[PDB]
Order: sequence, then structure tokens, then C-alpha cells
Amino acid sequence: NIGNLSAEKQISLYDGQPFISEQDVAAGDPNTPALTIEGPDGYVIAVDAGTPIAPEFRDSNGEKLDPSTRVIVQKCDRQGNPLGDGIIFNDTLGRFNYNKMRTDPDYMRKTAKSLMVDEREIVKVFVDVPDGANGYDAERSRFTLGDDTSDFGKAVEIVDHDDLTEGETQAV
Amino acid sequence: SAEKQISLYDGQPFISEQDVAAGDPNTPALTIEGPDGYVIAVDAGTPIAPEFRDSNGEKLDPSTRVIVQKCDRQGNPLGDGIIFNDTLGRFNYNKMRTDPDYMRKTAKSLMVDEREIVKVFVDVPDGANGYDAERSRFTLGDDTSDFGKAVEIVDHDDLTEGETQAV
Amino acid sequence: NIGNLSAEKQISLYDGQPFISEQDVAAGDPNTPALTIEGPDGYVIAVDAGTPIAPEFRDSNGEKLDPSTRVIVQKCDRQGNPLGDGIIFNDTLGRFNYNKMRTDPDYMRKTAKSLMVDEREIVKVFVDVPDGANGYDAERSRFTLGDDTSDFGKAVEIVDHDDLTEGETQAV
Amino acid sequence: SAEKQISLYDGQPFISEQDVAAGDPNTPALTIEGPDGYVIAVDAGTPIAPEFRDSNGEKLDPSTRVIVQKCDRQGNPLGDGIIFNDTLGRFNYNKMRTDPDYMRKTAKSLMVDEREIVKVFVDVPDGANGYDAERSRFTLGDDTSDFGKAVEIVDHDDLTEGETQAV
Amino acid sequence: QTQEYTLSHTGGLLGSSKVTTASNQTAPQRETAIISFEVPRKFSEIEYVGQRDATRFVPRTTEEITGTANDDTVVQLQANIQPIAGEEDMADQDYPVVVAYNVTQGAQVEIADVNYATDEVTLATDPADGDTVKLWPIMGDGEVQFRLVNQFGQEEGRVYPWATPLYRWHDFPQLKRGREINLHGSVTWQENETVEVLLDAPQAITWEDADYPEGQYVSTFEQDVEITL
Amino acid sequence: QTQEYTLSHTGGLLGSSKVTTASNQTAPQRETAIISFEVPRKFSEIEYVGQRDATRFVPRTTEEITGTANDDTVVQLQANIQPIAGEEDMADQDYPVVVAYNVTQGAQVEIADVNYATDEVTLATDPADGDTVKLWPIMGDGEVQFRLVNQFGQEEGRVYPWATPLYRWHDFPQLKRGREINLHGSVTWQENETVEVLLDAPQAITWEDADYPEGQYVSTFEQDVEITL
Repeated sequence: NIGNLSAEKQISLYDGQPFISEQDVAAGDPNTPALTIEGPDGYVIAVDAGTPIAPEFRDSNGEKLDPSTRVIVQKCDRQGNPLGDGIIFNDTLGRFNYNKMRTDPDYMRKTAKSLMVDEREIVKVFVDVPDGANGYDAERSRFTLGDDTSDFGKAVEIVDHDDLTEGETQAV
Repeated sequence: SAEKQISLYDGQPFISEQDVAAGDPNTPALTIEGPDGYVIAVDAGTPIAPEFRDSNGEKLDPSTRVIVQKCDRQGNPLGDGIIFNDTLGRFNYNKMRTDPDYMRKTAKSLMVDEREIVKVFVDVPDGANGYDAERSRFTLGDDTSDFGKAVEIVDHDDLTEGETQAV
Repeated sequence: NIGNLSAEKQISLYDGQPFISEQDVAAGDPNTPALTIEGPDGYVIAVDAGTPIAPEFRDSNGEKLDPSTRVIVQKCDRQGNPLGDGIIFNDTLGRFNYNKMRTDPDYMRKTAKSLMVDEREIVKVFVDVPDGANGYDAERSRFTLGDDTSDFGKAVEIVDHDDLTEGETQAV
Repeated sequence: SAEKQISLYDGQPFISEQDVAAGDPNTPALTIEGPDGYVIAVDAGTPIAPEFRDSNGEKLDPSTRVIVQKCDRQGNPLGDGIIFNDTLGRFNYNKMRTDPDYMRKTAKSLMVDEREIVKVFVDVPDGANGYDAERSRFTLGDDTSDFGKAVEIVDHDDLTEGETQAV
Repeated sequence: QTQEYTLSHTGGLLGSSKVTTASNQTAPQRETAIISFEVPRKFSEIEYVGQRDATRFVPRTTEEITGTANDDTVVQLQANIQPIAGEEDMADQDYPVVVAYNVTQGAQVEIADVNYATDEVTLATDPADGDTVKLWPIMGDGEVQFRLVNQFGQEEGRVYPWATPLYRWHDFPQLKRGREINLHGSVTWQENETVEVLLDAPQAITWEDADYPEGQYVSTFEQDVEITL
Repeated sequence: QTQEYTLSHTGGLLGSSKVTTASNQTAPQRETAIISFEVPRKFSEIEYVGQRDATRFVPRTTEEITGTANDDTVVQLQANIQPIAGEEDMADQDYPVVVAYNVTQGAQVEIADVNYATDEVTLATDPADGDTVKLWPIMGDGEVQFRLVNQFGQEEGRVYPWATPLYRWHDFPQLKRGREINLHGSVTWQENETVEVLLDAPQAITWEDADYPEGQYVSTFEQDVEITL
């Protein structure tokens, strides 16, 4: 036997998924996103006021880039268009202490506010490398947005669009 | 229920048989005989598998004939009451055992009290091979199937119309 | 998406299943069953008044045995014990016309009456070979009890014991 | 009555045909076309005899497919309204022309006004022999028989629902 | 706006891009996949209904047999053979249970007789030493099931949990009303909610060889559906 | 009458007969099974509850590396390596990420340094020409799921459709309250309703080699449960 489950499901995103995308990045090029999350069809995903990130962003030589580096998560509507009203997690790079912050409640770093993503909406991870630094690679890097395995950390909440009578309201 | 659907054949105890020679229609090759406390019944139409072959495992001459016939006690044939006057050269064994239309139904219904005989007389006219039974078989019913009928046996003990059926 | 289904499920049994069993048989040995169906646990199976059989019973040399051969299906309670009150399909062998009867409504041959099989009850297939004939093999033979693929023929009705409030009544 | 029961085929005037090559599903091998003042009708199920052979008088590859399809004016295919999406390697010609069960009925009914086209597209995928029509035939009905259906033709002149059927 | 339609092992409503074919695993028997059905660009949904909808599936395997100066004419096969609809009389099987083709002589190889359940065959002709022949007997002794995919690989589960065998598949005569197949199951799948058939058997399967004589396609699967446009 | 208990990759509550271990498919990546859990003779049921119940899984692979007169000291691996809980300092990893063992010299082979994400390693010692060494790095870059069986092979489906990765598995430090694992899922299975874990990855897995030094068992899986007696 199996136990029934709700439509809401708790997950944790990362690099090696299909619907997410990525690309390499060079120094001094903030407008080039290294990660492009993209809403699947017939799905909504939700993020409450605070959810962790694991912003691993290393060099080709597997070294975290300069602490002067900065990360900006950013919501985007359709049209592949950035948006300012609606933005999460403006931070540096040189502040995470990767090896612990993936684990510890205090080193953990959450969002600024909540978020919702319709069937087709983009989110981008812009990376301000100052200049003259080492280039970015993605295969030597990871990323997350939730801690669903643990018991103190939050996680991403996915729903199928069909399973709602408030779907029209959340579409508005 | 007390009623049960069955289908008879050669290798049974109460039935009996015997070999037969050419030109001897009064010698019954099969003798069915009422058991004690077991009435049986046959509606107006029920199959038969009149397999009647030679010593050499060959159906006898088509001019051969089969006559089923009721008999009361005394080992006595009876005219009022007779079923299945037919030839031999007619059945097409391999198919008639299976098909609904090559199948062969009786003339009329029948009942058999606790002691009543039935005989299967066989008119081999002449110039033919003698009959053997071990290379031959017989049936009266298809209870397994759907379209076809079967023999209705009842134990005499479980009735109150037993006297009426004895009349 | 998938459509919901009832507890009752329509199937057709045969040789190459696990819970069924079999064995080879020799001539003149009716009490040796060639097939031993056996109730699985947490299951009931049901057979209405009429359901087909495909009693393929061939020789080692892949030939149907003597038409004088006979087949008897028979219910059995526990104790590995035959039972007379409760019996299906007394028939010969030389009557099926295999090649058509697996298919055709008229050559089709159903049961005598209905049946039920609790979580642990046996059914046996006894085979009266007259004598001095060819031995039986099973690998060169098949068997069925239902026609679930077709549209005119019946099929076997399985249920899981947990999905019933009448389970106590059908246990009695 | 004005209604009449008929069965179509290749050698007729209003119908048309053409040879076809491998891997060209958009080339219709048959083009039926409404005559003037002669509406026709096809109920939910009617036979077809999709004989489609090679130059060398051989049914093409079983992976071949046939798609009957309605078309309005403009020589234009239409999606809402389609009949008989099927393969080729399925019919067993010699029997399906006769038997009731090898017979093949349509998906749904149909009507054809005075100017409306029907097409028979043929998907020969690849690696196959080209199609010829002179070594091939086609039908849509069995009016001769009893169990089977047929095409219902009517002359438009003898009606008052002609405008409704034109809508 | 619901219209019935037909599918194939090739192209059709999918352009040979929203469908794939595949062989199976043999050394470890695995309930592998051989064929899929991805919804293409256009449709709103597809529906399958066993007990209402039909099916056809003609599977064959492949091997390779040399020849000899004192050629044998006789072969054995590790793949059990049966008829299709009735007798094993190759003239009237409704399609043959064996196909053969010599490679040196680019020509057919006709059959004389079959050792039926022995799973051996006698041929009509006499092959030559070092001469290659390709055979395509039918496939039996194997299961089949359906299942579903949630746009990734996360399976919803399966259509109908119980399997179905292929010797049985051959046995039931296709092409006869009532005697048609109608499985059990009832499903629906929209865009990119692909379906995949599954098969568990020892033996291989063959979709194409490019030397099979009869129409480029060794096997097939074909099926009816009820589509919303 | 509900009591919590623990399972293992070996015996325990199953006698090494109601459990099996198995490797995986590599050349075609397949979401294969490596381990099962059959209910034994006795129990009425078993229960798993992610978000309440724990889990542990320590996977390692295997290879074979020769040596040379002018031996290299250096190796590369086609299996991505990461730490477990924090740094790659082999002294304080909470268990090593690599194990090595020379075969000729039936002795360990200690490590000097690791090329971390390069997936290469430097050793402490100097192997000899034609000298064999066996390694057991950890396994990453692979998924995992659970599922269920209805006494035959007819799957009910799966516990929780979405997978979980193994580099992540290593990353989360085991042995720490709150930082423990608690997946999602809630199930129950009675007698012979076996469970099977599944894994999809390129690389192999190893349960035993009979030459692994540290305790006869190269890998493990261990788990908590809530049993009705």
C-alpha cells in the first residue's frame, strides 16, 4: 500500500535538472545570467519569505571566485525581461562559508521575501564579477533553493495547476 | 440441487456392451440399465456420438443402421417408445462431436426408472466387417457446452413424486 | 493521467504464472493432478456460471493425447483434499478442436456452475488417461480459464480481500 | 423512393485518381467529388475495399497507411471531419471483401453536398514500391448484401430540406 | 470534437521524431521499453480505453545461420514458435510465422516443413558452404505492459498492473470482430506526457534490418485511439 | 504494539534470505535495483514515514590500477568526488572518501593529497611495476528512489515520484539531529509486499569484494522503521 499525498509537494531545486538552464560566464559581465530557471507548464512553484540557497559558484579550477563577486537572484516575467519590482537575494559571494552553510542554521541564508512562479515565468541568477578575475564555470558549480531533507530548513512548494479551484485567482 | 447434468459413454459400470456380427440386428451392442435409486431423464433433443468402428478401427458400412430403443423389464423390446432410428453413414464423426449443427438430437424425450433397460440395436445387413466395442465409443450428452443439452440424473430418495414417476 | 479502477479485475489464468503449479503425468493415473491452482493470500477469485477453458494437453511429441482421455476440474478446500460437492468441467479430451475453440463462440466450452476461492483453497486438474498411451508433458501444453481480451467471452474476477466490508460474509 | 442504395468504386466519372510515389502522403491517390444535384450519405459504418497494389500487382508494404479525409471546396483538407485512419497491412483482401467480420466500417457518418471533395491520402513512408491505380480498386459499400450497409444517394431536386443540408 | 485515429510503429502522426523504436535486454531479462508515444506539438490530449479500443502487434526476432557443403536444411531456434490463427500451414497462417533470406543469393528461402513444438524447421532449399542466411521467426514467451511518464521520467505508474503474454497474442486471431483484442485500462495524456510500452522476455526483437524482404519493417505495433482533435 | 527498529544491508531481521544486494547497469544508465526488503515470515506490517524517519547510505565503487617501475603516485577517476561533512581533509571527514589497498603487498595504501574537483588523487606510497591496487572511492552523480511490489512484480508505483542525488547525500552530514535526512513518503507493506530501492547512475556500485580491509562490506544502506511487532 501507499499513503495518499496532497497536491503541494516539498522539493529542492538544483543545477542538474532539465527545465532549469545554465551557461558559463566571464568577468565583468553582470547582465549574463549563469542560471535561468523557467516555469514548466501545468505547474506553479512557491517560495515563502525565507528559504535557503547554496550559491556555489566556483572557478574552472574549482575555487570560489573573488569575494568582491556578487550574486543577484531576480524574478522575470515572460518576454525574457528582467524585473525590479520583485527581486530576491542581493548578496556578495565572499560571505557563505560553503562547507558549513549548506548544513548549519546560523550560516544558513534565506531569501528576502516570498515568490510565486506561474506556468511560464523566468528567474535569473546574475553574477557581478568585478573585472580581471577568473572566468566562471557551471560544471564545477552547484546551486540550490531549499532544504527539504532537513527538519529546520524550508523547501520549495510545487503544485500542479489542474488541482486548484483558486487557479484563476493565482493566475491573476 | 438434486438435478445434475451428465453425459454418458462406454466405460461405465451399469452400461454393458458386446461384440456383434454381420446380419444380426437383434443382438444389442449396448445395454443401458437403470441403477437403483437413480432415475435419469432425456429431453426431446440430446446429442449422441454413435462411434461404431471395425476391429481395424474403421467406421462400418454406411448402409449400417443404429436403432436406439427403450425396453421395460423382462429384457423385452418395446415399440411404443423408441428413439434415434438412423443410419451409420451419416455422422462425420470428427466434426459432429464438436459442431452444433452436425450434432444430433433425439426424436422425443425419455425417462428411465430404477430398473428399465435401453438397447442399441445395430443392423449391419450383410457383406460387412464384424463389430467391435473396444475400438468404439458412444455418448448421449454435452453438459460441458452451452448450446447443447445433457442428461438429467436425480436420486430417487430426494423426491415425493417418485411414485408418480414409477407409474 | 490514469483513470480509476474498481477492486474487481478481469483476468485470464494460464500455465506460466507463479502461484499456479503443475507436474508431468503418466498413463493410467487419474489421481495425479497436472495442474494445482492455489489461492494467493489477501485475494479472492471468482468464476460465474460459465467461463471458457483452453484445455491444451499434448504429448511429449506435441500431440493431443487420446480422445478417450478425460479432464476433471475439481475444487479442493484446504488440507490438499479433493471435494465432490463442488466440481466443475467433467469432460473428455477428444472434443475441443483446439485451433478453433480458443476463438469461436460455438466451439467455446464453459463451466457447469459458479465458483469462489478464498485466500487459501486449491483447485486441481485431474487427467484420466485410459492406459498404455503416451505420457503427458506440461511444457508442451497450456491451459486457461477465461477470455478477458475478447468481447463475448467471460473472464476471471479477482478482488483483494482488504477492499471489502462483505469480506466476513464471503469468508463464511 | 428518392433514396437509393449504391456502392462506389474506381471506374466512375466523378471520382478521380492518380499514381503516387513513396514518401508523399500529401498526394491523394483518389479524389471523390460531389456531382451536381446529387447528395450522398454514409452512416456511422460502411465497408471499404482498400485495394492498393504495386505496379507488379502486389499489396504495398504493411506499414503503408490510408487516411480517408473530408474536404470542403478550395481543394482543401479538413481536420474536423475525418474517416478511416488505418494501415494497409491489415485487410486480408480475399476474405474481407466477403466476410461480415473482416469487413471494415467507418468511424462516423458523413454527408457530401453538391460540391465537396473527399481525398484518400496514402502514407507510404519509404523504401517501398510506387503506387499504381490501374492495378488497384476501391469501394465504399455493399448494397447487394443483407448484414452490410451501403451509400445513400439522393437527388437534390426532390427535397425541401435541401437548404438545411446545404447549411 | 473527439475523433478516432490510428497509430503506428513509424511516423504517421509523429514524424518519426515524437516516436522511437528500441530493442530489449536479453542477458538479464528486464521489462524494458521498445517503443514510446510522445504527444506531438498539436494535440490537447489522447485517450486509450481497453475493453473499447483495439491493438495489433506482430513481433519477430533475428538470427544468423551459415551453411555447409553437406548443408543441413534443418535448424533449431531458441525462441518458441506457435501458429497464429489455427494450424501451422504456412500457406494459410494469415501471415507467416517464419521468414528467411539468403544473403549470398539475394533471394528468399522457402520452407518445406516445420518441427512444430520442437522449435526446429526444415527448409525447401540447399544452402552453400559459408553461405549466410537471415531468419525472422516470430517472438513468443514474453510479457507486455503499458505505463506513463510525467514529462521527465517520473512514472505515474502503470495502466493495468497485470501483464499479457505474446504467445497468447499470436494465438488470438487478429482481424475478426469480437475475437479482436480489447485489454483493460483507461488513461489520458496531454502534451509531452509520453507513453511507453514495455516488454519482458529473454529473446531479442527486431524492427528493421534493411535486408528484410517484406516491406522494410520486420515487426510492427499498431493501435487505435480516441483523440480530441 | 508499535516499536521502532533498524534495518541493514545485511541479515539482521531477514537472515540474508529475505534481502538481496545487487550491482547496477552502467553502459546503458538504468534506474536499476541494488537492494530489496522482503517482509519475513513473522511480521504483520512495516511502515516508513519520510519527514519522521531517518536514513543512511554510504556508497562506494571499485576499480583496478596497476603500477609501473617509474610509478606515477597519481590517479584519475571517472566518478566525481566530494567531501562528506566539510573539508577534504582525510583525517576529519567522518569517514574517508577514498580507500586503497595494494594486492601484491597485502596492505593499505595511504593518501598524501587529493586533486579535489579535478577528480584526481595523489598517494603517499610508491607502487611497483605490474603491481595491482584496488580503490574504493565514494559514489556521486546519481539518483535514488523507492518503490513497491505486489507480491509478483506488479508495482503499485513509487513512494515519492521525485528523486534525490547522492553527491547531496554525502554532503548533508549524517549523525546530527536536525541535519539528519528525512525524505518524503508514507507507506506500508505486509508479508511478501517487498520494497526495492532504485538507483540511476553511470558508475557501478560495490557491496563486497572480500579484499576490502574495513569490515567485509564496501558500502552500506541502513534505515529506521516503525514496525507492528
